[PDB]
Parts: sequence; C-alpha cells; structure tokens
Amino acid sequence: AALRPLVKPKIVKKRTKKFIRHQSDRYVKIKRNWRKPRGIDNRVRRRFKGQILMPNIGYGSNKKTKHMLPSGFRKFLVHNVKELEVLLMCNKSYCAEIAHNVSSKNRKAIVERAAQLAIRVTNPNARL
Amino acid sequence: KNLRIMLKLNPYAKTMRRNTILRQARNHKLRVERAAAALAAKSD
Amino acid sequence: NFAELKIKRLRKKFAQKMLRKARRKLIYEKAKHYHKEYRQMYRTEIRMARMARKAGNFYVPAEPKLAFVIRIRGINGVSPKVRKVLQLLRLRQIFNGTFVKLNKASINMLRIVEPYIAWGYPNLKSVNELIYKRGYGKINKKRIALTDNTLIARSLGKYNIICMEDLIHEIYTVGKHFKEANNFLWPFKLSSPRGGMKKKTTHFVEGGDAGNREDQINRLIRRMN
Amino acid sequence: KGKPHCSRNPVLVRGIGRYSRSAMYSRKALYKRKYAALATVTKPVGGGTRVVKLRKMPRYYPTEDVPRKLLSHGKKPFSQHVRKLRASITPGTILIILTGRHRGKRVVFLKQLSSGLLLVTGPLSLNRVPLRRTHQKFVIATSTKIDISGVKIPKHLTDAYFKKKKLRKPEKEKYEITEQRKVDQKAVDSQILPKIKAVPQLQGYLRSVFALTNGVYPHKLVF
Amino acid sequence: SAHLQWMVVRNCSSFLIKRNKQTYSTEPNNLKARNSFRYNGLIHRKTVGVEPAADGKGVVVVMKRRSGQRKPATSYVRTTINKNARATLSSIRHMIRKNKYHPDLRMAAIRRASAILRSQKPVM
Amino acid sequence: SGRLWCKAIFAGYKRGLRNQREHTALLKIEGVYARDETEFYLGKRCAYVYKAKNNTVTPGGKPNKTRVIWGKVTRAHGNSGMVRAKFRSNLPAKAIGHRIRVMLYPSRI
RNA sequence: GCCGUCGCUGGCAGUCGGCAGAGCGAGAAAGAGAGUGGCGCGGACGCUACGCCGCGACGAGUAGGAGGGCCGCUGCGGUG
RNA sequence: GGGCCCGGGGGGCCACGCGUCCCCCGCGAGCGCACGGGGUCGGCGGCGAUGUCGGCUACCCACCCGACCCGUCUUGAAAC
Ligand SMILES: [Mg+2]
Ligand SMILES: [Mg+2]
Ligand SMILES: [Mg+2]
Ligand SMILES: [Mg+2]
Ligand SMILES: [Mg+2]
Ligand SMILES: [Mg+2]
Ligand SMILES: [Mg+2]
Ligand SMILES: [Mg+2]
Ligand SMILES: [Mg+2]
Ligand SMILES: [Mg+2]
Ligand SMILES: [Mg+2]
Repeated sequence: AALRPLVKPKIVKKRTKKFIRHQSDRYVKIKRNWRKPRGIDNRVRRRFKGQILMPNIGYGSNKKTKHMLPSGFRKFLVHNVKELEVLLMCNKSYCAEIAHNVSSKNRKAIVERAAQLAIRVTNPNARL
Repeated sequence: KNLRIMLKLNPYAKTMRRNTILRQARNHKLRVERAAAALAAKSD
Repeated sequence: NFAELKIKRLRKKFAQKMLRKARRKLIYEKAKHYHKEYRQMYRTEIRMARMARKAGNFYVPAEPKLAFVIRIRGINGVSPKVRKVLQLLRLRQIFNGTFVKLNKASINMLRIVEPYIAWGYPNLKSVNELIYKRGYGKINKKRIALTDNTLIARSLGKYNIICMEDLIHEIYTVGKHFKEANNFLWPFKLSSPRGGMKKKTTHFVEGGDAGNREDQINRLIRRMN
Repeated sequence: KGKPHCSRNPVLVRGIGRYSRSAMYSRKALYKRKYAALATVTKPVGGGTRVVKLRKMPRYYPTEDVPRKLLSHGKKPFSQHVRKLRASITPGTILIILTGRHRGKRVVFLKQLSSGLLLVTGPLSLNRVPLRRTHQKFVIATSTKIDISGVKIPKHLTDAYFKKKKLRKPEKEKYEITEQRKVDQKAVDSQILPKIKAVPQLQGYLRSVFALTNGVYPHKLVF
Repeated sequence: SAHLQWMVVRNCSSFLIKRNKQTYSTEPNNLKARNSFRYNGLIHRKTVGVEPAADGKGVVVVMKRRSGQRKPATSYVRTTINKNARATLSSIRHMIRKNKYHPDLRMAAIRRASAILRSQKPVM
Repeated sequence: SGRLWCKAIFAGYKRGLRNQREHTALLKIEGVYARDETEFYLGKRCAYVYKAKNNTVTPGGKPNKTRVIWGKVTRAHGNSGMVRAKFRSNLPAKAIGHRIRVMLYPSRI
C-alpha cells in the first residue's frame, strides 16, 4: 500500500558480492576496503585464475537502473521540511531519507509533510 | 531467411522464387506421371 | 490562402512516390538481366568444354579473376612482412574475410601470407550469401548493415551501383569499379568453422587448411557464413 | 460500392501468390477499371441553454508521465493467434493426461476449442474424467482411435463454458457441479460410450492408468 | 541579461543543492525546483510561480510584471485561485497561453498546481 | 497410479578439465546410451527433487518438506546419450550422482 | 545484452501554437521563395547547452605519463 | 549460343489512354492482410495471518571446480 514509482523496471546487477581486498582475510590490519594491488609478483594483480577479483569499469551498472533502490525510487537525504519540498515535482522517481542526526521531534513534521505531498520516506518509523 | 526483407533489397527475388516453386512442382508431377506409366507398362 | 500551398505539397509528394516507383522497376529489371547474364556465363563454359571434347581437344577455362581470402591464424607472433600484408588485405582479425581481384601484384602478396590465410575461388552462391547475411558497408567510416538499398546507392551510386544486385554483380564479375565496391564493403566477420578444421598449421594440399584450396573455399564459406 | 470478391491470387506459399503482377492485372480487368482524380452537445436548461462539452479536461495531472511506445507489428492479442494441433491428435484419439489430478488417465479426444485447448471426455463412467479442457503439450497421443465421426457435440461447449468461475472468500467456497454440466455429460457420453464398447477390451483400457515401470523407456515404445 | 546571470549562478548560488547525484534549486518561482536555465525563477524577465495559499485552500499564481525588473518590491504579481480542481487549472492554462507568458512553462505550472491541490485534500 | 518420469542421474557440470560451468548440468538418462536416442528428451522438463528441514508450501497441496529445482533438457551431449540441462538455479554439488526426474511434457509426440 | 573509452572536431537554441499549422534521411548542388503582366480555445517530455541525444569501432599491462573523482582527512572565506 | 533470345510466314510479361510529328517497319479515392524501421497477449492457473511468502549481499555450515605468501631486488621468487 506504499507509494509506487512511475515505472519499476528490472534491476540487473553484474555483481552483488563486495570486492574484498587482497589478503584482508589473513590479517586484521588489512581492512576489506578495496586497494589496487601493485606488487611485482602479485598474483591477484596479474589476474590468475581462481584468485580474488579486481573491480573494473566493466562491472558498471546500467545507467537506467543505477542508484535505483529496490523499491524503484532514488533516495535524497533531507534535513528539514524545507529541503523536503524540492521533491514535490519528482515524487514518482525520488524518495526522501531523513538524516540520522534529525531529532525525533523534527522527524514527525517531516514524516507528516511527506505524507501530504505523496513523497515516499525510506525511514518513516525511526526514532518514534 | 526473411522473405519480405529480401524483396526490399532485390524485388526480383519474388519472381525467381515463384518460378522455382512452380517449376519444381511441375517437374515433380512429371516424374510421378512418368513413373506410373512405366509401372502400368510393367503390369502389362 | 493555404489550399494552393497544400496542392504544391501533395504534388511534390506524388513526384517523390513516382521517382521511387520508377527506381524500383530499374533495380527489379537489373536483377532480371543479371540472372540471364549469370545463366549465359554458366552455360557458356559448359558449351565451350563440350565442343573441345567433341573435337578431341582440351578447353582450358580462364584463370579465376576473384578470390575470397580468410584469415585462419591469430595475431600473436607475426613477422613484420606478413603483418603488413595482412593489414593491406584488411584481414586484421582471425576469421576475417575479403574479396581480392587476382593479378600478378595480388597473387604474390597472397603467397607471402600463405601460412596465415585460407583462400580460393568463390562461386556465385558464395558471393550472394556472404553479402546478404554478412554484408556491411563502410559509410562515413562506420560499419553499417546493408539493410536498405539507399545505403548502397548514396555511396556507390556514382558508379551506377545502386542495389545489392549491382553490388553482387560488381564483385562477382570483377567489374570496372570492383576496387570501390569492394573497399566499400567492410571486411566480412565470419564465425568459427562449424565442424572444425583439419590442421590450420599446414597447407591445404598437406591435409591442413592454409593456402589456396581453389573452389574448395566454398565448402569452408558455408560452414563459416 | 461492390461486393467483396475472393482473392484472385491463390496462395502458392506464405507471402507469395500464384500469379505475377501482370497476370493479376488481366485477371482483375484493371485495363478497363481505370479511375481519375462532434465535440459539443447543446441542451436546454431551466439562460435557456448551455453548450455542453462532451469530454472534460483532466482535473488532475501527475507530476510525471511516461512517453508513448514505438509502433511494432505482428504482436497480435491471444484471441487472434492461429491455433495449431499435432497431426497425431485426431478426433476420437485416445490421449494420456500427464498433469493435474487426472494424470495418467486415458481419455477420448473430442475437438479443439477456439483457444487451442483440447476438449476431452473420460467418459465419466470409465475413469471419472468429465467433459474437460486440456492442453495438447501436456498429453501423449496414442495410436488407438475410435470413429466419433457421427457424434454430435453440443455447440455451446466453448472455452467460455469451461472457464472457471471465480469464488470469493472473506469461510471457503466449494465448486458445485451445475445441472447443465451433468446433462451435457450424458448427452455426449451416451453417444461415445457405445462406440468405445465396440472395440473389444477398449473400455478396460480406459479404466487403467499409464505408468512407467522397470526397464520401460518412453523413447523406445510406441503409443 | 538572463544568459549572463545564468553563467554566474549555474554552479554558485545559495539556492543550489547538490546531493545524492541530484541537483535542485530552492528559489521561488521555480516550477520544478530544478537547477535549470528554463526553470530558474530569478534570471528571466518573465517568470511563473505556483504556491499554496497561506491557508491550505487554493494556489497563488505569481507572474513577474514587465517594468520593474530592478525593483523587487513591485516586481511580482500574486493571484489567489481557490476554485475547484478543473477550474483552477483552466485559469492557469489561460493566464499563460492567452497572454503568451512563458508558454513553455504551461504544463509545469499545471502539473505543480495539481500537486499542490492534491496535497490539500484530507490525508488518508 | 505409477511413476510418470524417467530416471536420470546428475552426472556433473559442464566443464573442460580445469574449468567448471555450473550453469549447465550433464544428465545421464536410464536406457539412453546413444546420441540418437536423446531426441525424444530434448526440451523435456527436469526436476531435482529433495527434502529440507523447514516446511514449504506445495502447489495444490499443504506445506511439507519437499522442494524442487526445475529445469529442462536443452541439447544432447557426446555420443552416448548424455544431455545438457539448465535449471532455474544452478544445482548444488551435493546432488551429483543422485536422482534427477525427467518428465514426459512438453509432449511432442 | 550492459559498462566505459575513442571517433563521427556527429544532432538539439525549432518549446518558431488560434499574431498556430507541425517537413528538411534523402541515391545523384541550389527555394516546402516573393509578388508583376500575358460548434470547441486544446495540443506529453525536453534545454543543470559544463546539458541532453544518436551512430560506429574498440577495451592486456610492469617502469612511467595523463585525466576524472557527488573518493576520504584537517583548517579558512562564503552559503545552507 | 548472341543479337531488348534478328527477321519473315500450352504458358509467363515490373505490356495495357491517346492525339499526333516521327527513327524503324506530374495529385483518384478508400478499405484490409502482413516473413515489412528490436514483444506482446484485447491469455490463464495456484497459495496466503501463526505458519507461511520474499530478502542479491551479509552470519554459520556443506559440497563441486579453482586456488602456493605478501613486499622487494631480480633474466627468473611459493622458494632452501
Ligand atoms: Mg615479475
Ligand atoms: Mg604462437
Ligand atoms: Mg556441433
Ligand atoms: Mg609455428
Ligand atoms: Mg587498459
Ligand atoms: Mg583441485
Ligand atoms: Mg591446497
Ligand atoms: Mg629486495
Ligand atoms: Mg640472481
Ligand atoms: Mg615475491
Ligand atoms: Mg628452491
């Protein structure tokens, strides 16, 4: 019974696993954030078979469904009611996300206003 | 593989194919007629 | 007043429709003529040989004027001379195909790239199916599928090549404008031979694939086209 | 205006006529058949009258709208598709049903409905399959046939007759065999059944059920 | 001129929002809140603005008068329309088309008026 | 009542010797030991049927532990009756050497 | 099929609407020319031109060079 | 065989107004089907509130295939 987007095409992801950094499973000091390996002998860098995979532009997402949420919208962070009224005329393609640091008192006004304007809110039930 | 695409390029393909279909059906009939005549002749 | 202008518009549209209609009859009759021409060429060679045999002599047919060249070897480790000759034939990729009109200048080039090509003499059906299924024009330096006769007419019309049949006729008979009509065609991108090859690394006469296999190129063209 | 005439060009193959252009021109006698060049409703009112607008402008416009589609061809609705049928499925043929609660039951083919679905009967008294629709891709056509050439099937047995009637639940709702269906079952069965009993042991065949057993492989055996 | 002023504010304005791969403009008389030359509500001699009435009944149509371009106090003319939904749009459609006052904003104004009116209905 | 499917074995995945293409499965069908006997089965439905812990809905039935991955035979494979099958999800490797059902529909006879 | 790059130094200011008239893809230079005599009030989107759109080809990379980062850290001027 | 397959004395033609001089001897109307500028149905079925439906990735586990530990100097590093 939620607000629906103008269209809801099929979202295709060329990949869903994250790219884990080389050897980030072997040490705690190596975080999983990706880093382009650059060792001379690095077998990940040389693209040996069965090794960790490197990101490259080929994995890029379709321009038509890029950044699109599972609901079919695209999010836009808002901090108050005034910021919410920009989405008045793109309410069938962009939803509202209320910033984490907005007090519970101010959320009710935003969540109420968005209901009047038919703007979708991704986190309407938070800090209640 | 697509008849109407071929005609947009070579309209005379339609004439060629029609003649082939008719010539091949005509040729098939004769071979059947010539066969029946020989078979009846053998029966005699 | 607008009624007068509309008439002018309708009449202009009528003229274009008639010009289009008469152009269709031209290419329709051009194909009818080439069909007769091809039949006479085919029947003529048979009649020539029959009369030689009748007299106890030998009829030696004309050496073929046309060849279809296919690149059968990759791009790793090619000697500088072979590499330059393959680019001049426009066979820059494996299983690329081109027509070549034969003469002392070109036959000696084909000898240099002998280990890297399979070539032979294509028959009329090969020229047809090649250009129809895999015919792309080089129009404004782009690869355009020949899905419309206007594509041929705009580029090669000045040489009176205005339809696929004219393009097939110029290539097959090596007309006076073979060079232009042939370079207009993009190198044919053929598929891997369905059924495999014998041995790409040796000559055809050795039981391999490279070199001149004469009319046996047609069997290869069917499996790749 | 003249009455329509059947196409004078008999179809040789799909898309190609039997006769050329000039042959048709003579056939049509085109040599002598030459030719040369509201939105408002006014009403009275108790101003006297008003010019009423038939269709009114929208009272609400969405913030965004989708564009139109590009035009295509050959994408007909289902109702206009041409219906095909396997050459092996002729009326009176015995079919083996492969799916549904009646799977494995041997039934009698009657006719193909306008939607391409098949009409079959058990008959109900032999295997408890009534006048029922089934899909041809989900049956095996055997080589056993009966001659139902002289059977008269009611003309009201159409796709709409067999279409399920939706049942609403707010407990449940149970399907009830309409009295018309029972009457139709006897009308058709009373003709097909005697033809079944002419063939010896055929009725027992229709009571049995098909199954695969040890060493029996479908690709090997004739149906 | 409008084009000169757009070149100064296209990327530097207190009304410019760049966030989440989206760009918005929060100035008045922007019918789509869009950072665009067409919809900018400040740089053109003539502009159209649709806003809800101070009370939640009807819309306020703003048009920029011709003369006082450098006089912000008297520049804008506000009109309150509190009719039924179809009547409100018809007034807006005529105020634009008949006057030839930014005819290219006709549907943007009409779509905005519908969104404001639809908002003023009781919330279900 | 009785069986209405052919017995097939999930032999393995499509592969060379050191590369595995899990999106295709190689099926061995009972009694099909030539490439020319596989024609009856091409396009037929395939069903890897198994059991789990948690109950799941059953079409036309009440929840139970049966589960199925559906697929269909796409083409023959080799000279000895093997067929390639594709499933809505790649088959689990635990299913190798276990029963795969091959249905008698879509019927072409 | 999708992503990006390169190329066409490609197309779009024509949203020219009731002060209206809907085109400029088409084988083959140059005008949808100007004139002088013989009921309804209606018609989607677009265009941050640093934007949007189309078509074709292409894509390995150490040392090294370059571009773009609505990548990230701290402080200052403006702004929110 | 070639000469729009020269000229004279059953089967297909992208022949089909005519005034003429004479080599030779610029607009008809409609209507419909589609192998026609990239898919639609104007086609259906089953289940659903306390145990069931969906949730790529993520947590744990299993299996099949792949898979030697990085940085570095080096012609060559998984390197005893
Ligand atoms: Mg190294
Ligand atoms: Mg080598
Ligand atoms: Mg093969
Ligand atoms: Mg060698
Ligand atoms: Mg690179
Ligand atoms: Mg291993
Ligand atoms: Mg190991
Ligand atoms: Mg070192
Ligand atoms: Mg050393
Ligand atoms: Mg090392
Ligand atoms: Mg060692």
